[PDB]
Amino acid sequence: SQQVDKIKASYPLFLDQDYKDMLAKKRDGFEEKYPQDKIDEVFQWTTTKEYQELNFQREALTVNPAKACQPLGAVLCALGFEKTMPYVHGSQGCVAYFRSYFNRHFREPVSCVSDSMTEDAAVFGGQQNMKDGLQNCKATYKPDMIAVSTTCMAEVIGDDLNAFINNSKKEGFIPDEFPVPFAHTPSFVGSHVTGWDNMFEGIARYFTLKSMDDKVVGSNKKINIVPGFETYLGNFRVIKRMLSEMGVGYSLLSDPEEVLDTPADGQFRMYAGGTTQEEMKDAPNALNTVLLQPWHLEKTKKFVEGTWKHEVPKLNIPMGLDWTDEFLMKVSEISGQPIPASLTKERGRLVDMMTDSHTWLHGKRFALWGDPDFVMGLVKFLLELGCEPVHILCHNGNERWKKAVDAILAASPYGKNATVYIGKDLWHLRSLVFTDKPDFMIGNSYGKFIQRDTLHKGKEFEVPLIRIGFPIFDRHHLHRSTTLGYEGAMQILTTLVNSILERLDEETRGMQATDYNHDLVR
Amino acid sequence: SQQVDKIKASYPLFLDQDYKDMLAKKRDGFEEKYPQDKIDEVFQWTTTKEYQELNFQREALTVNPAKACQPLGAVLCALGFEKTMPYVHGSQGCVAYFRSYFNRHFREPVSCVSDSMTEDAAVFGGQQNMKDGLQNCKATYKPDMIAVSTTCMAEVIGDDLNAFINNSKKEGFIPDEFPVPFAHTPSFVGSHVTGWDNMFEGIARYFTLKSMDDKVVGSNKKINIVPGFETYLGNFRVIKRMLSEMGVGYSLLSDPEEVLDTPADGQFRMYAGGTTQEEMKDAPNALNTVLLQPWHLEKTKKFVEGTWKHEVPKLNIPMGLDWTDEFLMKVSEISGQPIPASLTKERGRLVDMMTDSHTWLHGKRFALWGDPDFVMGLVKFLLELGCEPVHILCHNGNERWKKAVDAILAASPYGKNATVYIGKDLWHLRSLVFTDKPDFMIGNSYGKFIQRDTLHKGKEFEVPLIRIGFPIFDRHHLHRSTTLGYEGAMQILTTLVNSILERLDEETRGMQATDYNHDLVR
Amino acid sequence: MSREEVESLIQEVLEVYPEKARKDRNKHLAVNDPAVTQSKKCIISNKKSQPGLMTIRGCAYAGSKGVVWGPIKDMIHISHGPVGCGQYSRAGRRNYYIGTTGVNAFVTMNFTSDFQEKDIVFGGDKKLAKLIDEVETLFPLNKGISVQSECPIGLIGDDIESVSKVKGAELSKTIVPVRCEGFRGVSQSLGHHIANDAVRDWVLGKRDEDTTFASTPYDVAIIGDYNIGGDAWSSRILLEEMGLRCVAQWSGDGSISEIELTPKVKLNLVHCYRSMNYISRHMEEKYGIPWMEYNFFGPTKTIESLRAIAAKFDESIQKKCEEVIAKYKPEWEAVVAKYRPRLEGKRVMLYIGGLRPRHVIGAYEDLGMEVVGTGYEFAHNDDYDRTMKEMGDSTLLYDDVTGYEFEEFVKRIKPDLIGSGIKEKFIFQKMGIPFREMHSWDYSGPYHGFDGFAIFARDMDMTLNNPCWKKLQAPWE
Amino acid sequence: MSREEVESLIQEVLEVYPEKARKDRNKHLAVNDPAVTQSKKCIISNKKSQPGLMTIRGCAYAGSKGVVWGPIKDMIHISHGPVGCGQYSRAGRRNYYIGTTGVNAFVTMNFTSDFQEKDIVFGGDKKLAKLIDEVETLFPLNKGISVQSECPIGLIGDDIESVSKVKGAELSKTIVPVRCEGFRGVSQSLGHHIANDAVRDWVLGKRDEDTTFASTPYDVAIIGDYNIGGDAWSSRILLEEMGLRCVAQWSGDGSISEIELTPKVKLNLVHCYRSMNYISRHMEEKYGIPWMEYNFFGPTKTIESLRAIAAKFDESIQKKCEEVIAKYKPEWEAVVAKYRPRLEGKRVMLYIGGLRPRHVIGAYEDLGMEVVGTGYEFAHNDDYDRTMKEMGDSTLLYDDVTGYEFEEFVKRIKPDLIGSGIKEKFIFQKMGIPFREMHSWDYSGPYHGFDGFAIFARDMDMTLNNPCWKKLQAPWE
Ligand code: ICS
Ligand code: CLF
Ligand code: CLF
Ligand SMILES: [Ca+2]
Ligand SMILES: [Ca+2]
Repeated sequence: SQQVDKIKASYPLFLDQDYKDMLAKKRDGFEEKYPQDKIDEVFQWTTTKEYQELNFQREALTVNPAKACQPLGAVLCALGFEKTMPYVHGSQGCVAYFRSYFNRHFREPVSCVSDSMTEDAAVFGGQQNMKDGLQNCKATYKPDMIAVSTTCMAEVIGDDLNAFINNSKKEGFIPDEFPVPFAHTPSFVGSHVTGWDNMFEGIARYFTLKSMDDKVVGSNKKINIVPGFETYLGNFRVIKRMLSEMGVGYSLLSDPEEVLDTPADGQFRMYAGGTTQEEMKDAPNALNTVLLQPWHLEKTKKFVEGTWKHEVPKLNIPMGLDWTDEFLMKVSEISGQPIPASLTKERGRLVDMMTDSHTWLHGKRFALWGDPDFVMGLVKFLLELGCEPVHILCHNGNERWKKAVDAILAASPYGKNATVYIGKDLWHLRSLVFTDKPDFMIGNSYGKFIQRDTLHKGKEFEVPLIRIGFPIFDRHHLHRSTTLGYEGAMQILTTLVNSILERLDEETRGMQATDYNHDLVR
Repeated sequence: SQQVDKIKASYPLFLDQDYKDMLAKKRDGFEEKYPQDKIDEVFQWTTTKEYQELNFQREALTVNPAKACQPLGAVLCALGFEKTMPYVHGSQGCVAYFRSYFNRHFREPVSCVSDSMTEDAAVFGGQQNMKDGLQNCKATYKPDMIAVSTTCMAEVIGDDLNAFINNSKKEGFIPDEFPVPFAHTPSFVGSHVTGWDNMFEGIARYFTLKSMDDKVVGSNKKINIVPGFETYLGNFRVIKRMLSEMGVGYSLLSDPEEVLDTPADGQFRMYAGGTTQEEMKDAPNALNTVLLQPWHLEKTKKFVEGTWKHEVPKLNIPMGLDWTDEFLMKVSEISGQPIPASLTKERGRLVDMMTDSHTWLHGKRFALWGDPDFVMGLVKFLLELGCEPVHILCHNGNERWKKAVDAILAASPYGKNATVYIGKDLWHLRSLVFTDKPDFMIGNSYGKFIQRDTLHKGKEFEVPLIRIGFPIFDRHHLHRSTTLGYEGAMQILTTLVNSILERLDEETRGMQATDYNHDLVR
Repeated sequence: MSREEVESLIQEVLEVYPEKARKDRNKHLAVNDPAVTQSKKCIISNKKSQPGLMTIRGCAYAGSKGVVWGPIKDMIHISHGPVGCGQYSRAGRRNYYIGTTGVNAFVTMNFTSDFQEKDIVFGGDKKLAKLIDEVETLFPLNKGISVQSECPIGLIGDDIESVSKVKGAELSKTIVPVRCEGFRGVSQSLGHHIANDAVRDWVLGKRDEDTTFASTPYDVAIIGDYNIGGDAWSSRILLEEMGLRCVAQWSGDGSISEIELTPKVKLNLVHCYRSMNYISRHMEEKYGIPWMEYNFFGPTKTIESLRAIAAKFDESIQKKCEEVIAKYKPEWEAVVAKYRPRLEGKRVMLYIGGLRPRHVIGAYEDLGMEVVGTGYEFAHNDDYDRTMKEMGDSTLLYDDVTGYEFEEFVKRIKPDLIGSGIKEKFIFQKMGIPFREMHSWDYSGPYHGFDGFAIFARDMDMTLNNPCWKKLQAPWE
Repeated sequence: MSREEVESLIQEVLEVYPEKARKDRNKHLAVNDPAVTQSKKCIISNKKSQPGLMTIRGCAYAGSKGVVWGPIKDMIHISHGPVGCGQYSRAGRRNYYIGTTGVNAFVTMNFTSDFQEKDIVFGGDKKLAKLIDEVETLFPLNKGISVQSECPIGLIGDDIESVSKVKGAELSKTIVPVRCEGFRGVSQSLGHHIANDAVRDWVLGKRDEDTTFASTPYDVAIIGDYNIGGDAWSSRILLEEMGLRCVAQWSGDGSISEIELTPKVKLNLVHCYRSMNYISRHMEEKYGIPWMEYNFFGPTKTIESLRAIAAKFDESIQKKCEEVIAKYKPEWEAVVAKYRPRLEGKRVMLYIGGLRPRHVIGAYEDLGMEVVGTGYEFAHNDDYDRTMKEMGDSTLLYDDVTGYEFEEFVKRIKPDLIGSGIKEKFIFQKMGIPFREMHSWDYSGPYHGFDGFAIFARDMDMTLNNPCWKKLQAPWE
């Protein structure tokens, strides 16, 4: 039933007695459900050190991964170019998923096409799909560039992207001069960030490989910035903002900031802003190239060093105090621009916030996950805050990266009780927050299910989730945030200390039981 | 007892069984406590409509006010001027309290002096305290200006501020030219915002009253901005940023943004930034003067209109969409500067966020409180979001203000079930959120005790607090936020919708009970 | 718009295409003639999508794993292949269930074999067998396993059927191999069909020789309701208030045992025709169980359906039928009274999957609204056959609409409301057009049944009449 | 820093003042001689503040309402006058309690008469009576009312004593008039004395002829512990483990009945000498109850204190005393073992109210730290008498220190740590000096007793040795 003046959605509708009784009868009559005592016993068991050992002995099964597949990253990379259509050569199912995934994180349109390879193309290859697809796409959506990647079907059958595009131009499906950079992006190698790396390297090569002879390093007096796979608008913005306040000439290569944040003013804009073809063509003339997320930009680096002859500085991601400092000093060295009074003051304001909030941050234990550069920057900043990053999980991390993170941990007393996990997933992490319980998790929306699990053992075992990373689907507009620079660190610090205080308020809200410690002032 | 490896602070130390037993013995042995069933009975009674009726009949008792006293506002105003020391003529206890209050909200030093009137000054008046106080202050802390207000002792005994300062200069305690603006600021009239108005009008008068004859309206091509009592750094900053983006010349009169946010870089800065004496002296030459919070700047307005001859525009506080639009359009009209593309875009982005989040916001019911301009602005924005501001409490509001808000409410269907309360306190509001339960409260930290109370009735009656306003003592760095302009509306929107989704996640976190609605995607 | 105006619109929009795409797409766009019973005369469907035109379609894995198998709550479904498909589809569909997730229920979890290159080059059958052992160790209360093939499985020649038979015998466990590789078929639809056949071949006959089930004359199954936001629960309640016994739900909140008990029922009640007509037909051919189509969207369709279902039984169910209708009459009448005047006359365009673009028209009309355009991602012509009678004269129909087409159609027709999917939502909101997700229900619902109708109405109203839509144009231009 | 150097520092700092202030402040600054008995040899205290010099002091209202009466949990305390005082002091002090707030306990609430101009012009006594009626109506479980006078009350000639008597008899309720107007005295201190006298005159003797309380030889009261962060509870536990019965706590977590029962105890245990020596002396004079000073900061002082208290009772308590000391020995030894190596040798400056600037010194020394400067806002010379023996030679002493003085002293002495109040904290953090609040314990605590010592050590370490302090200078300078 419904009361028309206060209508119930699923929650709390199905808590009505007639629905509860109905559901009990469904269960009892037809579900042949394990007895509740057995369900309890098995749950309890899944929280133990014994289960955790069995769990970490897995070799074949993956449960609740914390990574996605390459072409997702290729698409995000491509969106960052002016009037550019991401194009995934392969099966269309993939593109519905790519688009929906990003739709839900950014709450924005995400344009991407497929060339719809089907069973016919599975033995003959997708050459005809490429011809018709490029022609149809260019005619219908009017991009000025089509950036081509692949699904795992096209990869397995061995479609030669280069040959297919070359033949597409040769037979008149698209103009010879129309830009079609490409990259092979297999599902089964690396992760989404690898796809970003591959696509970017493909685009850079497309615009610079054949014209290196009139290039002179430093001749345009700018610094190139390659952001990598980035899903916080605030991070593109903050990097551009700091460089501008320093008076540094720059070119941000792959810049989806505008197209991921168009106004609702009565028209839909399929394309907006983005790195220009001009910028890519001119990029070798920069003083140098700075990689914001070097641990998934290795191929790009190989090309920039080898072909553009830029001496890519050895910088960590500009996250936290020390690494933002280092990024700024390196930028100053390269450009010859001094660090301005404004950034010095911003830095000091961050330090001030640290002094203000250190007593609540001290010794707090975190489980956390995400992509490698993001993860190591989060770790570094936590150590700077006097926090303990006890469970550090990076599903798509590698052994070299793990060595780097272990060295970071060793350089601080706050790293004593920390372990770095690569190749492990959120079912592994679930076990860790049961057996060696932290105070909080820092992670994406999939963490909510771990929080649920822990509360199920008991309120005292609950590990609340702090949402930082990608994807965040169950809160609105967090994609507008910043995690880079002093600004990013200020936001992260604030989020952390106030999550701590929220939880403490919850634990002390009990009238005449715990509210002796429900302080007005903290 | 303690375990050295996991030391317990008060929470949860006093939950140990030996402490529990001790407290039980103290209670039973010596406290002659009402029996728990009587305490339960009375609590239950205090949640009833009968109790509320008794509650709203109070004429003499005030319980948990939502206002402070005038000189608090004077000190904040004064802090907004370059190298200026706030000086409160009267008893020193007041100044210890003003400073601590703001210390705790901004987490920053707050400098202010007293001239420490005691029992002697109670009978002879405080003339000597003013002489010695002004001389000592000037010598010791080296301000370029001393801004003088009063505590209620000085008001009651009738100290003539003007005469006392004049005599201090006449007898050589401070130089004749040393600027000492003043304002009478009685505890027992109005509230802290009134103290702001009085202090500001006093400084304006000090610097312009006697120099009007060479003044020409519009001759400096600036617009004066008077912010009023403002405790969010982001609000000073966002007004300055929007005006700069428009290329509009301006003077922000009373600007404490720098002095309330100095960097931690190894030195303490007693003074930083602020409105210059020259800016105040030159202020009558502006095109016009805009009052950001007109409902507590009436004295200032009468002076600006009557003496500077500026035609102060009839603008609401620039909060929410319509009133930020109106503000920008009026600034455009006065300045002759068009609204730039960047601000039009920012507006459209606010509107995108409203379309993105409207289904979770729609029909949500709020109780809220604060100062009059803040409150009416919050109400307006909530109406724009399709929310119902059902209980609107403004302790220091008046009937003219209430009439204006009632008109705003009538102009929207979302205002049908809304009532405005003036002269009422947070104990009144407590009753309202029991008898006519809203979904959330929007208020300052004192609201936490109402949330506590509601949870005590039951989880299903709990009304979560959303912290916006002043003071905020129990979270860190929220004073860095913005509530004005499109930026402030984006921040408020995000806070509201995510408070909504946080509470829904809590209510659906129950394994096999409510977690059928524990959606990954919202 | 007149018929002629719609035809002109169609040709105009078709003008941008290369000639091959234009001639294909012309066959997939039509102007409704409500007199037409046979749709093949006016529109073509279930064909390959044109390359590069941004179809809104998904794949067969989406149809099998995402749609049909995924909701079965006490089985574990393995996304078999590389890591992408299972991650993007993890908890994207709100197919609601009661259970203890990770212990006896597994729906919102993502199990995957996470193929690396070595699995591609050497095959994944050994990894799959090892995976199944790890699944048994770490999830002992699971009641069966499915293997949802992703694109590479068939392309590299793995033999998951052999693995399923052998590990199934070893562990005495139902392990179901499903060949729903994304390259098969042209859309989600073939995934439905493959999935239906997998249920048929590996699950449905297990209790063929078991006679322990206590049957009654009033046993039914709900076939093709995936319980989006509780849709199936708000349907079930009505069927049982009417005196029927719902032995099974396929597959929202579904258990493997109710699947296995479904051949014991007296009648199959089919909501989603598209996705489960295959197994409904099989159950008629093999067990002699009749099936009938019904519609629980809005009071007109729900009342009609309850009466039609009740007529298949005796006087006692018909009596109960009228009692249910009388019980709910004041409730849905109250909803109509509150919301129809606020929605009267408003025009809606829909674009959804294979059932809802026709099935919800009645609910809209119950609120006095008009559906002026509709279309499906992957319906077949028997669907359009069922659609043209439900739509008004001169209305616009589109099969596998392209992004470009949909945007241009909306621009010309100017609906007051659009109902479609997550990939469409933010596009049309930016145009100043109210949007409701008619797959996920925009995280609201249920919409089925009387209780669902109230929520549907509330939702259409809250969004169409929201203050935000008056604010997209800056007052200074 | 040698004696002559500290004296020179003092003369240097004083050079900025006008002559009157210089001559006054010179008397309030001293170089410690631990041998000195009469601090009046070397320093003056409890005098007026110099106008305009930014004293850190509060007022008599702070000393009466904020400090003494405020914590009494089952009474309702009226901040009588305009709205400011009650609001700034609402829940600023962490005087912890057990109760049901708004129902039977009221500590963190702000009750006020909210004086408007008419109340100033006509007087507030009629308002006060009506207010008391409303308090009775809306808070029927209150066990008494106090009236905390703010500045205007005495200035306008109100008679709150008559109102307290008349309404008190009418309601048969204890209603206590307190003349703690902020213009009285020179600081919080006189507010203490005033509050003590009010307890004496209106509460303490109510049970003088009541002989129903069952007494024992081991009854004590804790006098002058306001239970900051639970300080009195972690003290009480030790006293009762030793075999004593703590009849009353003044006033942290204190009830009016405990107060009324205090004349039945055998011994008064005085922690805060400054704020409650008055009533202790009164109780000796009127009831013959002896009182003694003790110190529960750190294990050395807590142990010394336990032994000294136990020595006032028989051998059975002296034995239990040694048993408590042995019980907790490994715990505080473990604290020392963990934190002393990180704190050994570090130098601290203190500036607090009337007790802690001497009382926590032992606790610092137990962690191997040295107090190199200390001072009080409002202490009297008998506090300084007790101070000079606790401080090292040639350390710096400051009475009613000015903002300027404290800053210059810190710049020259360069302590590793500062312990003071909220108005000081952010000043010295910005200078790169670790700061701990030693009024509020920086929202941590308790610090009293053995359990308190663990938290104390943990806090001093987390702050003094925090990584943030290494980062205040930009690497580019
Ligand atoms: S009462 Fe006094 S200022 Fe003895 S007014 Fe003050 S809770 Fe201080 S040094 Mo705040 S004489 Fe208590 C004090 Fe000491 S409020 Fe607390 S810390 S031991
Ligand atoms: S059409 Fe469908 S969703 Fe596409 S792959 Fe094929 S079954 Fe799957 Fe999978 S891993 Fe990523 S998302 Fe693709 S490229 Fe391969
Ligand atoms: S010294 Fe002390 S705190 Fe000061 S007033 Fe006097 S009792 Fe009170 Fe009160 S209301 Fe405001 S804060 Fe003052 S000016 Fe009057
Ligand atoms: Ca959006
Ligand atoms: Ca600060």
